[PDB]
Amino acid sequence: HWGYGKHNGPEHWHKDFPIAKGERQSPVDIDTHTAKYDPSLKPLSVSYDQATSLRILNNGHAFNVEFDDSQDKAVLKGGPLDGTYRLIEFHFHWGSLDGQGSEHTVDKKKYAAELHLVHWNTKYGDFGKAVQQPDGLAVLGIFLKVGSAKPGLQKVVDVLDSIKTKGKSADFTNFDPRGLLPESLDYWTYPGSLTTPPLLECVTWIVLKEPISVSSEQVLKFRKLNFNGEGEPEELMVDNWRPAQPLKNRQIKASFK
Ligand SMILES: [Zn+2]
Repeated sequence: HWGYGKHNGPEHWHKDFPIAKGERQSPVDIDTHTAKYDPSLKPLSVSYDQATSLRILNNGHAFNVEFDDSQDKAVLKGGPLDGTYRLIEFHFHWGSLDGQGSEHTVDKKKYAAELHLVHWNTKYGDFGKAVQQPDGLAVLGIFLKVGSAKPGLQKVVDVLDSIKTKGKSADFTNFDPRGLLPESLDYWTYPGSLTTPPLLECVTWIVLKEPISVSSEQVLKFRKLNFNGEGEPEELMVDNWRPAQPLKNRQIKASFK
């Protein structure tokens, strides 16, 4: 199976997933000086007012907080998007040290972690159909730097003990994702892919310029999770991020100058 180790890490994925060498792969390095300001880009519209979280799960690669996507409760619209995209889950990628962890980089700068809020285009009916379309998913990427604690993240940090190993899940209701958003919604956008297998090129990436800060104690907790399942040798879940891929024939656009 794929993973982030020396023998099953990112450099080996292409063997089982040839598209890993595709023309629209993520993540990428965002060069702030060659990104183009596009004044035709509308402001992002995030409506997480009626969001319904359901469960938190350790999937052996990261931990996901899942949401009820049976209706338009938590949606993303505007920006470079067409149509309504429903939030289905969010997860993180982090490092073993504070100087690495994000997947995207800005001018080669790596952050301590990166949060992905995954949404699917409602015109496709369900998530499974949406991942097969070029405009099927919209992922909001938010960088995390170490500094002051993020109040809204604590609820997530406290439940991690309960889902230490692969396959464990816990009830996680009434969690409000608005507490994880930075103050500004300025962003960069480019067409890309999922960053984990199957690595489908079905994503419109919306990466926020402004990072949120979390404390070292909060990030420390992430590093205590396990890739392994209960009863197997312990492998700490750290460095679950894919390196930047070549931009190729793509232009990164900015919603700000
Ligand atoms: Zn991700």
